[PDB]
Amino acid sequence: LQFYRNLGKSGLRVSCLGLGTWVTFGGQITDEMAEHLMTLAYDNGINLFDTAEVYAAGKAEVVLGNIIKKKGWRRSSLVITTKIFWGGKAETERGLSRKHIIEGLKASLERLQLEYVDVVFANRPDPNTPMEETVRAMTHVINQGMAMYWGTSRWSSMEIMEAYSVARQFNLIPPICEQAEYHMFQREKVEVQLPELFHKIGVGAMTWSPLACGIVSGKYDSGIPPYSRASLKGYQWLKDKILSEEGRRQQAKLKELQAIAERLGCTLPQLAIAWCLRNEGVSSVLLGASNAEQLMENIGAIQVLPKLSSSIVHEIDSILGNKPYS
Amino acid sequence: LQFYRNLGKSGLRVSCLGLGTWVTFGGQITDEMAEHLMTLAYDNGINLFDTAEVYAAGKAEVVLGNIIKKKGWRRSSLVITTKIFWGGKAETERGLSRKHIIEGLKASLERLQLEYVDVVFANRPDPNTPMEETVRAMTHVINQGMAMYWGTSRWSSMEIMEAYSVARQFNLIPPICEQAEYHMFQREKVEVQLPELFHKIGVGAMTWSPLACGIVSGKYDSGIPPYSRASLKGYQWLKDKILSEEGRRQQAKLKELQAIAERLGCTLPQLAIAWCLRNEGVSSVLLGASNAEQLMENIGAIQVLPKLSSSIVHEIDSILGNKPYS
Amino acid sequence: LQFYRNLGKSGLRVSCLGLGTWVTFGGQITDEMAEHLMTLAYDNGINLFDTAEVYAAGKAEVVLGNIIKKKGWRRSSLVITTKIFWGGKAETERGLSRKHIIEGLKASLERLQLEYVDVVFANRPDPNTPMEETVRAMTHVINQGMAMYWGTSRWSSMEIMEAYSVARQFNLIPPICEQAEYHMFQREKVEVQLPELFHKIGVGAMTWSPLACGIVSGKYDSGIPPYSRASLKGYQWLKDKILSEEGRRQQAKLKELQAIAERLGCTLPQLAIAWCLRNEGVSSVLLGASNAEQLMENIGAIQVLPKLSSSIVHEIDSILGNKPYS
Amino acid sequence: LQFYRNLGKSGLRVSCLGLGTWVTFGGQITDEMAEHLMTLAYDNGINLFDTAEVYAAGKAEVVLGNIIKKKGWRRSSLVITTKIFWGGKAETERGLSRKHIIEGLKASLERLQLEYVDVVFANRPDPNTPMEETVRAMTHVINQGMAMYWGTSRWSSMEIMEAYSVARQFNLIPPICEQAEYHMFQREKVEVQLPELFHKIGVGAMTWSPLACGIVSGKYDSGIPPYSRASLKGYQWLKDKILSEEGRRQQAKLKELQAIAERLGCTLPQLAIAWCLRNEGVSSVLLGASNAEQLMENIGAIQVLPKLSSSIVHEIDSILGNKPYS
Amino acid sequence: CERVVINISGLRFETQLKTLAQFPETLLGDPKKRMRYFDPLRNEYFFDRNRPSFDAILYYYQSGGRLRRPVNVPLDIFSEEIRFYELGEEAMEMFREDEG
Amino acid sequence: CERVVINISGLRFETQLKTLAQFPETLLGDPKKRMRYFDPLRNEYFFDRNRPSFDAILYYYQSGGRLRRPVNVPLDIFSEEIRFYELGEEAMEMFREDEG
Ligand SMILES: NC(=O)c1ccc[n+]([C@@H]2O[C@H](COP(=O)([O-])OP(=O)(O)OC[C@H]3O[C@@H](n4cnc5c(N)ncnc54)[C@H](OP(=O)(O)O)[C@@H]3O)[C@@H](O)[C@H]2O)c1
Ligand SMILES: NC(=O)c1ccc[n+]([C@@H]2O[C@H](COP(=O)([O-])OP(=O)(O)OC[C@H]3O[C@@H](n4cnc5c(N)ncnc54)[C@H](OP(=O)(O)O)[C@@H]3O)[C@@H](O)[C@H]2O)c1
Ligand SMILES: NC(=O)c1ccc[n+]([C@@H]2O[C@H](COP(=O)([O-])OP(=O)(O)OC[C@H]3O[C@@H](n4cnc5c(N)ncnc54)[C@H](OP(=O)(O)O)[C@@H]3O)[C@@H](O)[C@H]2O)c1
Ligand SMILES: NC(=O)c1ccc[n+]([C@@H]2O[C@H](COP(=O)([O-])OP(=O)(O)OC[C@H]3O[C@@H](n4cnc5c(N)ncnc54)[C@H](OP(=O)(O)O)[C@@H]3O)[C@@H](O)[C@H]2O)c1
Repeated sequence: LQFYRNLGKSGLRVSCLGLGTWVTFGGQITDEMAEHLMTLAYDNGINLFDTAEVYAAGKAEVVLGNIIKKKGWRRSSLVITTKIFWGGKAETERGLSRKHIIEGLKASLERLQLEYVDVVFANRPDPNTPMEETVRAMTHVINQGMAMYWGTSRWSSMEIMEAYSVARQFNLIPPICEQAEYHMFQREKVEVQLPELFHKIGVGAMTWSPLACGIVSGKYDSGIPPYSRASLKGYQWLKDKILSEEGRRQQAKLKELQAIAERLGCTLPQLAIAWCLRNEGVSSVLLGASNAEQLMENIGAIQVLPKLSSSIVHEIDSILGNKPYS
Repeated sequence: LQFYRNLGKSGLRVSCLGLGTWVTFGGQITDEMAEHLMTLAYDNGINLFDTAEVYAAGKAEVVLGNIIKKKGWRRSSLVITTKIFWGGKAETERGLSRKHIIEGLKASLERLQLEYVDVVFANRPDPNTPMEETVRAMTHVINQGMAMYWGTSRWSSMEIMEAYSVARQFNLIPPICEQAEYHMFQREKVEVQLPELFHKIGVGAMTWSPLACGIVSGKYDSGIPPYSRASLKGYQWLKDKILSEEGRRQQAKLKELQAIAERLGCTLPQLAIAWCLRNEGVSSVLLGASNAEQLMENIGAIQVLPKLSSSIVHEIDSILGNKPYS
Repeated sequence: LQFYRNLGKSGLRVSCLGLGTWVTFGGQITDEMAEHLMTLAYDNGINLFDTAEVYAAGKAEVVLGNIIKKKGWRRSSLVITTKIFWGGKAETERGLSRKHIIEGLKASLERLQLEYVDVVFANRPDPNTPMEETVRAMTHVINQGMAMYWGTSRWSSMEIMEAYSVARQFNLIPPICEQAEYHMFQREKVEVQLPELFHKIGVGAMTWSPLACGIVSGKYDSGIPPYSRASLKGYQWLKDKILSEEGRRQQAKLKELQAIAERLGCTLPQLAIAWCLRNEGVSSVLLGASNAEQLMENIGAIQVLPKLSSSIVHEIDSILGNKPYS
Repeated sequence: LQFYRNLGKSGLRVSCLGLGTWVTFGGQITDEMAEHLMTLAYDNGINLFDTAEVYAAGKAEVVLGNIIKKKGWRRSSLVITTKIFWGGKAETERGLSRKHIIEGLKASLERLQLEYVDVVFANRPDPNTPMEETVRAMTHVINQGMAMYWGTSRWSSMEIMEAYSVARQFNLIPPICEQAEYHMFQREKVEVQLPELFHKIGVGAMTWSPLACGIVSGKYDSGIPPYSRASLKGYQWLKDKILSEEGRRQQAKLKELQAIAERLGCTLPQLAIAWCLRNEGVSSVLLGASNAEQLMENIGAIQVLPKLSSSIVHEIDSILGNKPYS
Repeated sequence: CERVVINISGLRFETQLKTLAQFPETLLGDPKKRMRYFDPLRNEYFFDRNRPSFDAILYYYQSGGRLRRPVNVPLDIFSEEIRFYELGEEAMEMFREDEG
Repeated sequence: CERVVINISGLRFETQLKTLAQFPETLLGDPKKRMRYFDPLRNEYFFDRNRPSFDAILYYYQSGGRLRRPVNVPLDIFSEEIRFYELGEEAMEMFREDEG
């Protein structure tokens, strides 16, 4: 219903859909396609773009930056986010140390050709860095105006709570968002744990891989299509997942879901994506797309949102049989 | 009596009269007239100039900046204020989010061709932004030296108190001023609520629209004069107010007040404006003016201030019949 | 005994003697003389130079800056201090408001052609500015690296304590020094009140006008010598003091002191100056000088310091008859 | 076993071995040799380089900086540290005063041609500077991004605890490391006192002079070899130590240790160095080297680390007879 | 609901503003009356008074009217406080009778 | 182990989260029940209630179940608190009997 919504309880407004750059920008697709994908997303209202120093070893950040600088869009109208953790082969180029967070974000900002990002995320937890150091660094880069806000990714509730806790302890800035995986086959965290952090400390959820890397699109029904992500070099892990006993069990479930899809008159993707936004707990879902078609199809999920009756949901819960117990 | 007075309990000294730029700068009047208006105000002692990113979609800020840069006045002798809230058509270009306050003030500062403003105001309250975020952003722009102080506008007492409260909670800087509407037909807030915040937390009042947009000048007695604000394109709302049942009731009251005006030997405007400053609760009143004549007339209100005996006041209270109950 | 000593309990080391620029730099004496005076003082170990935005309407600051830039001395070897309060004819160009402290110090720093000063002082108290605002501004300019430390001047103990108190309250930086008047005819504050603040909160005293503007030199015995400060245009106030009933009473006392002076084999000036440093409560005494001779004579006070036996002191106390009761 | 390890409990990862620049860079050895030494160390995994404003009166810092700028290594892959305390002949150019720490580090950073250092150390304690001033300055230079972290050197436990304590008191940044002397003939502090600070407040130890300035290499057995440090001009103090009653007692003990050395098939140096890392209490040991041979030999200590059985240790304890009582 | 902080000689008490509004005539319930003891620097009302007594003075409002004298507080002292805080003659007597 | 802060009318109490998890049905031990009193600004749970009583209410959890009424706290008052904090009818009676 509401296309834009507050990211968590922060004042930052984001579209319920955002466009990510993992695997595609500076990698799988071309710069012309990247440009096209972003322009489409932009003109269609999406103001959220997510990237990360690790994507295509910095290249994704370069491409995204170029597109922004080329289309000359107003910075105040974009919400750019980037993740930090893996920024190099050297010992000190990974982690959430004050040294890496500063150098890391600086490097990214340079690549993006931007003075700052709207939200910087810890790409994953760092057992080798004291929480205080990490929150102090995040709070530092924000005061230096290199970021507007910060957030976590792949952190447990306790970990997020620890961060929040430390911030209050030392009067630093708490995280405003957790970037978590969410799709019909990965629901536990977003559906059970995060809503509590949302109500308690206002942390919102920005979910990723709505189509479980393309899997929920059903295109892996008869196997590994040529030019699909599972086919790409360096993604054997994905291929392997798809062709596993568990992988197959899912695909099988897709067939059934597909039914509900045609019934409501929309593609399976649109169903899954809209399925992700069904609950106000999710502030925004990051989309992935290698084609302009894939993107436009996905954006359609919004129209599907009104049709998601409580019955339709219960039905999907049934076919999935994985509804987590609160 | 005292031409300059502390804005609230802060150390910032302001003239009891200031010149605003709403509707006129970069809009209704010309740059030559704007220049003339400011020079007059300046040479007559006024050091307070108020503007806002929203006025004439940034243009007011450009004109005001140009005049300052042209007259080469010493920055240390001017007290420039600007308001932030509506800075663009994009979702993220409105509100009191950290993103908008920073970008917003930055944009304004650029337009004004100034390194900072003396006071930055939240143009109105923002239900979509946590108070902590807002106070943290205000406190940030001040430490970055983009502003000397910050203040609120159109905020309820509770809201101002919340801001103050949060600042003490996190050791940030409290607001020093509330820019509220005040004229003979809008007295409740300034006369009842703000004096409490002034005594309790030192927040001062900088009131606007002393002539209720020209209405208290009486010029709308026989109707909508050509070239008057109510006549301007885009001000149907004002015209409508003027020509309403309530609008007329006021005008009628003006006639009577006019009597007291001639009696004390000054124009009705001077009476209303001086009426606004009668109580030390008000630190400064922002004037509006499209003519050099209108301005010089208005500045005369100061001479009228001594004549405002307790009787004269009680008399006006009578004809108005709207004295708020404390 | 110890030529350098900690300014208060701070880590800042200063010579017990410093050279000020009131009345002389950019005013009474010439730039060539100013240069000569500073070079002498420097080569003789003095690292403390005091000035103020108000001295010669900024000119003193220009001259001092030029000398520093010309002699190419290492900045890390100089301790420059400047006072802020009276920086202009405009309403907002005076006081201890955040606006003035920032603009004021910035202006001074520009004039001095320096990136920062070692210590910035509030030239006098400001009843129109909340202490919190003032301490916050001082603390701001130090974090911006425009000053190393800050201090007060002509503030009462209670006032200094209030400042210290507010700093601890909001975790800001307390003042480290009070620049107070001190000479044989002005002893109360430095001898009674400041030692308490020194022991309690570590605030040290940097005293001024050791020769009560030249008076303790005795040169006003027979009257107002030509080319003396009391003779200078704009110093009628001094002349008047010198030629007053009280003025004469002092001069008379000088004659007697002069005796003790010849007895210890040093000039009366050296006696008075050394008299000022007799107690470790005083960190440094700021000297004033219009001649290279006056300066070299004054510097001699140091040799006199060992001769100041408890008897010599008691004797002087007698002739003065103004020893304050603790 | 683990080549890289957290410096204390901070997130900063350092090699267990680092290369220092005392006596050699810009002094004893040549720039070509310095370059060679650093390149070797680098290519062999060492990311830690230690210097100090006092080394070769700034020259060491220049040489180290040049090498970094020449080899064009990525800054994010180096961990540079520098010590501050003795930076000049002037009174104010020494100590831990806010003035000196700022100016001092700035000077160093300039020499190194770097925007910041990873860790800045107080080279020794400063009885003339309040701890609060010092911690505030350290915390300042880190927020200014001139350093990532700070640490102490030659400070007593109580002193380090005081620093930590003050930081928590004023919500500043605590020290993360203490650079202490450690070798078979100097064990008390590192072996008894620091482990407590490590467990209690996470402060790690970065030890120096593993070969007691070359002494533990045994090369001083028959006397002072030509071109050895004890022979260098300005090191009579070292020569004297070596040729003292105590100096000899050590050398004598070396002979015995040498036995254990040949027994495990490694040089005495490698034994001593590896001996320093035997306990996880030590985060990194700073090496000293005038030859490329000396360096490569020393780096070999790592291979020796596995052979250090509890027996081998007890044996060494015996021959040394200086195991400190906890 | 907006909360208030009351500092009684260093001992800090906290309650919601409506809790105190439940008795508009008392000193703490009357904005105009408590205004004199507000500290803008700390955002709290300060009273240089008896610490032991205030426990009950505050419970009075939270309890809706219960005014019991802490077992460890003398009768003459606690009475003075009830008077100062301006609890009201009614509640005042009710206390008296519930006390003797 | 992650600790919790409970503010009872300005009086601050601190305990570990497992200590409160030892009685999952009580108000403080039940995440869903105490959630309503959490203050995000200060990271603590606030209760506008009786200060003297909470001492025991907390000791109850730390002691593993001991519920004694502070000598200086009336019987009718302390009983109300035990009820509010939802300690449970069992412990509730056990207290009753240990008290009369
Ligand atoms: N915070 C973290 O740790 C984290 C981790 C992972 C991702 N993320 C973020 O989340 C975003 C989510 O991206 P994702 O790749 O995971 O998303 P996804 O929705 O699971 O997968 C998108 C991929 O599936 C395929 N696809 C997309 N739409 C399709 C459609 N309508 N029909 C058929 N196939 C379609 C595309 O092409 P092919 O498969 O044909 O190439 C595309 O590459 C990323 O871009 C990144 O910004 C964050
Ligand atoms: N914080 C906020 O939300 C807020 C909101 C509104 C305004 N403000 C500020 O407050 C200032 C107050 O301005 P205002 O326009 O509201 O003021 P005002 O005093 O109510 O109205 C001024 C307008 O009335 C007419 N007028 C002025 N003097 C006159 C005279 N002596 N005789 C006859 N007509 C006269 C002028 O020309 P015409 O009518 O002939 O064109 C002028 O445009 C603004 O400039 C702005 O800076 C702030
Ligand atoms: N913080 C404040 O509010 C404040 C206020 C005042 C001053 N200060 C500082 O304190 C410093 C003290 O300066 P001051 O002028 O007050 O000092 P002073 O020692 O009282 O007087 C110095 C003046 O007396 C004369 N004189 C100096 N040495 C002499 C000697 N040996 N024999 C005879 N006459 C001699 C000089 O020439 P003539 O008299 O012949 O011209 C000189 O101008 C200033 O420069 C300023 O930096 C601070
Ligand atoms: N924080 C502080 O106060 C502090 C104080 C001192 C040092 N440090 C740091 O700690 C580092 C440690 O350096 P250091 O000089 O004390 O170390 P060291 O290991 O005690 O001595 C190194 C010196 O011994 C000789 N040497 C090295 N390896 C040898 C080998 N394998 N065989 C024979 N002789 C060998 C070298 O040449 P020659 O003897 O032949 O010239 C070299 O100059 C310094 O560079 C500095 O960065 C810090």
